[PDB]
Amino acid sequence: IIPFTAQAYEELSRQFDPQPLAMQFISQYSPEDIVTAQIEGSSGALWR
Amino acid sequence: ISPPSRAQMKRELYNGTADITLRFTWNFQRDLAKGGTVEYANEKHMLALAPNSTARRQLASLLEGTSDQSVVIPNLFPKYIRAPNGPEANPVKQLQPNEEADYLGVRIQLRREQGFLEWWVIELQECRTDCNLLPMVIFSD
Repeated sequence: IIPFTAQAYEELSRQFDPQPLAMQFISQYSPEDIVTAQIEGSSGALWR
Repeated sequence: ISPPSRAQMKRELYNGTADITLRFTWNFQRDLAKGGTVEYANEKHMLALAPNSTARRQLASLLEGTSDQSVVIPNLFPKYIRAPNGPEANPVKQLQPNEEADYLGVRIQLRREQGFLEWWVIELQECRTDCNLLPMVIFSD
Protein backbone atom coordinates (compact mmCIF):
# COMPACT_ATOMS: atom_id res chain seq x y z
CA ILE A 1 0.00 0.00 0.00
CA ILE A 2 1.47 3.36 -1.04
CA PRO A 3 0.32 6.53 0.72
CA PHE A 4 0.13 8.82 -2.29
CA THR A 5 2.48 11.79 -2.07
CA ALA A 6 1.75 15.39 -2.99
CA GLN A 7 3.17 14.88 -6.48
CA ALA A 8 1.27 11.62 -6.86
CA TYR A 9 -1.92 13.37 -5.81
CA GLU A 10 -1.40 16.04 -8.45
CA GLU A 11 -1.06 13.31 -11.07
CA LEU A 12 -4.38 11.66 -10.15
CA SER A 13 -6.16 15.00 -9.96
CA ARG A 14 -4.86 16.00 -13.39
CA GLN A 15 -5.77 12.63 -14.89
CA PHE A 16 -9.37 13.24 -13.95
CA ASP A 17 -9.32 17.03 -14.24
CA PRO A 18 -11.75 17.19 -17.21
CA GLN A 19 -14.51 15.72 -15.05
CA PRO A 20 -15.08 18.36 -12.37
CA LEU A 21 -16.42 16.05 -9.66
CA ALA A 22 -13.79 13.39 -10.34
CA MET A 23 -11.00 15.87 -9.81
CA GLN A 24 -12.94 17.34 -6.89
CA PHE A 25 -12.88 14.02 -5.04
CA ILE A 26 -9.13 13.64 -5.45
CA SER A 27 -8.28 17.28 -4.76
CA GLN A 28 -10.55 17.58 -1.72
CA TYR A 29 -8.99 14.52 -0.14
CA SER A 30 -5.78 15.76 1.46
CA PRO A 31 -2.37 14.73 0.12
CA GLU A 32 -1.04 11.58 1.83
CA ASP A 33 -4.71 10.72 2.04
CA ILE A 34 -5.43 8.88 -1.19
CA VAL A 35 -3.73 5.54 -0.64
CA THR A 36 -2.63 3.12 -3.39
CA ALA A 37 -4.35 -0.26 -3.53
CA GLN A 38 -1.47 -2.39 -4.75
CA ILE A 39 -3.33 -5.64 -4.12
CA GLU A 40 -1.25 -8.79 -4.64
CA GLY A 41 -2.43 -11.08 -7.40
CA SER A 42 -0.04 -14.00 -7.17
CA SER A 43 -1.49 -17.18 -5.70
CA GLY A 44 0.30 -20.20 -4.31
CA ALA A 45 -2.64 -20.57 -2.00
CA LEU A 46 -4.37 -23.37 -3.85
CA TRP A 47 -8.08 -23.50 -3.28
CA ARG A 48 -10.32 -25.88 -1.38
CA ILE B 1 3.84 -18.68 -0.97
CA SER B 2 3.07 -18.45 -4.69
CA PRO B 3 5.78 -20.39 -6.57
CA PRO B 4 7.28 -17.48 -8.59
CA SER B 5 7.40 -15.28 -5.49
CA ARG B 6 8.56 -18.26 -3.43
CA ALA B 7 11.54 -18.54 -5.73
CA GLN B 8 11.98 -14.78 -5.38
CA MET B 9 11.81 -15.13 -1.60
CA LYS B 10 14.36 -17.82 -2.04
CA ARG B 11 16.52 -15.54 -4.06
CA GLU B 12 16.31 -12.77 -1.48
CA LEU B 13 17.66 -15.11 1.19
CA TYR B 14 19.98 -16.65 -1.39
CA ASN B 15 21.33 -13.40 -2.81
CA GLY B 16 18.79 -10.65 -3.50
CA THR B 17 19.94 -7.73 -1.37
CA ALA B 18 16.69 -6.79 0.38
CA ASP B 19 15.28 -6.63 3.91
CA ILE B 20 12.34 -8.96 4.39
CA THR B 21 9.76 -7.43 6.69
CA LEU B 22 9.52 -9.90 9.55
CA ARG B 23 6.49 -8.36 11.21
CA PHE B 24 5.88 -10.47 14.27
CA THR B 25 2.36 -9.24 14.89
CA TRP B 26 1.38 -10.02 18.46
CA ASN B 27 -2.40 -9.57 18.23
CA PHE B 28 -4.13 -9.94 21.59
CA GLN B 29 -7.84 -10.16 21.00
CA ARG B 30 -9.56 -9.96 24.37
CA ASP B 31 -13.29 -9.42 24.75
CA LEU B 32 -15.88 -6.67 24.98
CA ALA B 33 -18.10 -8.22 27.63
CA LYS B 34 -15.71 -7.16 30.37
CA GLY B 35 -14.92 -3.99 28.46
CA GLY B 36 -12.03 -3.52 26.07
CA THR B 37 -12.70 -1.08 23.25
CA VAL B 38 -10.00 -2.10 20.80
CA GLU B 39 -9.44 -5.37 22.65
CA TYR B 40 -7.08 -6.63 19.95
CA ALA B 41 -3.74 -5.29 21.17
CA ASN B 42 -1.35 -5.64 18.25
CA GLU B 43 2.25 -4.73 17.49
CA LYS B 44 4.21 -5.83 14.46
CA HIS B 45 7.64 -6.54 15.90
CA MET B 46 9.51 -6.24 12.62
CA LEU B 47 12.93 -7.73 11.95
CA ALA B 48 14.35 -6.34 8.71
CA LEU B 49 16.15 -9.39 7.37
CA ALA B 50 19.67 -8.26 6.51
CA PRO B 51 20.53 -9.59 3.03
CA ASN B 52 22.17 -13.01 3.43
CA SER B 53 22.86 -12.69 7.15
CA THR B 54 23.41 -15.70 9.37
CA ALA B 55 19.64 -15.92 9.74
CA ARG B 56 19.01 -15.35 6.04
CA ARG B 57 21.68 -17.83 4.97
CA GLN B 58 20.00 -20.39 7.15
CA LEU B 59 16.80 -19.39 5.38
CA ALA B 60 18.58 -19.69 2.05
CA SER B 61 19.34 -23.33 2.72
CA LEU B 62 15.92 -23.78 4.31
CA LEU B 63 14.26 -22.71 1.08
CA GLU B 64 16.86 -24.46 -1.06
CA GLY B 65 15.80 -27.95 -0.08
CA THR B 66 17.05 -28.89 3.37
CA SER B 67 14.87 -28.62 6.46
CA ASP B 68 17.53 -28.53 9.16
CA GLN B 69 18.36 -24.86 9.66
CA SER B 70 17.77 -23.11 12.96
CA VAL B 71 17.20 -19.52 11.87
CA VAL B 72 18.60 -17.23 14.56
CA ILE B 73 16.20 -14.36 15.13
CA PRO B 74 17.98 -12.02 17.57
CA ASN B 75 15.82 -11.97 20.74
CA LEU B 76 12.51 -11.07 19.14
CA PHE B 77 9.74 -12.77 21.11
CA PRO B 78 8.33 -10.33 23.70
CA LYS B 79 8.24 -12.17 27.01
CA TYR B 80 6.46 -9.37 28.88
CA ILE B 81 3.89 -7.20 27.13
CA ARG B 82 2.02 -4.28 28.71
CA ALA B 83 -1.05 -4.61 26.52
CA PRO B 84 -4.08 -2.50 27.31
CA ASN B 85 -7.58 -2.12 25.91
CA GLY B 86 -6.12 -0.18 23.01
CA PRO B 87 -4.64 -1.65 19.83
CA GLU B 88 -1.02 -1.87 20.98
CA ALA B 89 1.06 -4.84 22.07
CA ASN B 90 3.83 -2.69 23.49
CA PRO B 91 6.19 -4.74 25.66
CA VAL B 92 7.16 -3.61 29.11
CA LYS B 93 10.34 -1.54 28.98
CA GLN B 94 12.79 -2.39 31.82
CA LEU B 95 11.09 -5.80 32.04
CA GLN B 96 12.88 -6.21 28.77
CA PRO B 97 15.45 -3.39 28.91
CA ASN B 98 16.62 -3.65 25.30
CA GLU B 99 13.09 -4.71 24.31
CA GLU B 100 14.35 -5.92 20.90
CA ALA B 101 17.41 -7.55 22.35
CA ASP B 102 15.87 -8.47 25.70
CA TYR B 103 12.66 -10.04 24.43
CA LEU B 104 13.29 -13.77 24.08
CA GLY B 105 15.65 -15.48 21.67
CA VAL B 106 13.38 -16.98 19.03
CA ARG B 107 14.31 -19.51 16.35
CA ILE B 108 12.54 -20.72 13.19
CA GLN B 109 12.56 -24.11 11.48
CA LEU B 110 10.87 -24.86 8.20
CA ARG B 111 10.23 -28.58 8.08
CA ARG B 112 9.89 -29.44 4.42
CA GLU B 113 9.76 -33.21 4.76
CA GLN B 114 8.86 -34.24 1.19
CA GLY B 115 6.38 -37.09 1.52
CA PHE B 116 7.52 -30.86 0.18
CA LEU B 117 5.20 -31.05 3.19
CA GLU B 118 6.50 -27.62 4.16
CA TRP B 119 5.72 -27.19 7.84
CA TRP B 120 6.95 -24.32 10.01
CA VAL B 121 7.88 -24.80 13.65
CA ILE B 122 8.62 -21.73 15.77
CA GLU B 123 11.45 -22.84 18.00
CA LEU B 124 13.40 -20.93 20.59
CA GLN B 125 17.13 -20.31 20.74
CA GLU B 126 16.85 -22.47 23.85
CA CYS B 127 13.89 -24.66 22.87
CA ARG B 128 12.89 -27.03 25.66
CA THR B 129 9.20 -27.38 24.85
CA ASP B 130 9.00 -24.05 23.09
CA CYS B 131 9.09 -25.51 19.61
CA ASN B 132 5.47 -26.41 20.11
CA LEU B 133 4.49 -24.21 23.04
CA LEU B 134 6.34 -20.92 23.46
CA PRO B 135 5.61 -19.52 26.93
CA MET B 136 5.71 -15.73 26.96
CA VAL B 137 3.65 -13.33 29.07
CA ILE B 138 1.24 -10.46 28.52
CA PHE B 139 1.05 -7.93 31.32
CA SER B 140 -2.64 -7.19 30.81
CA ASP B 141 -4.42 -3.97 31.74
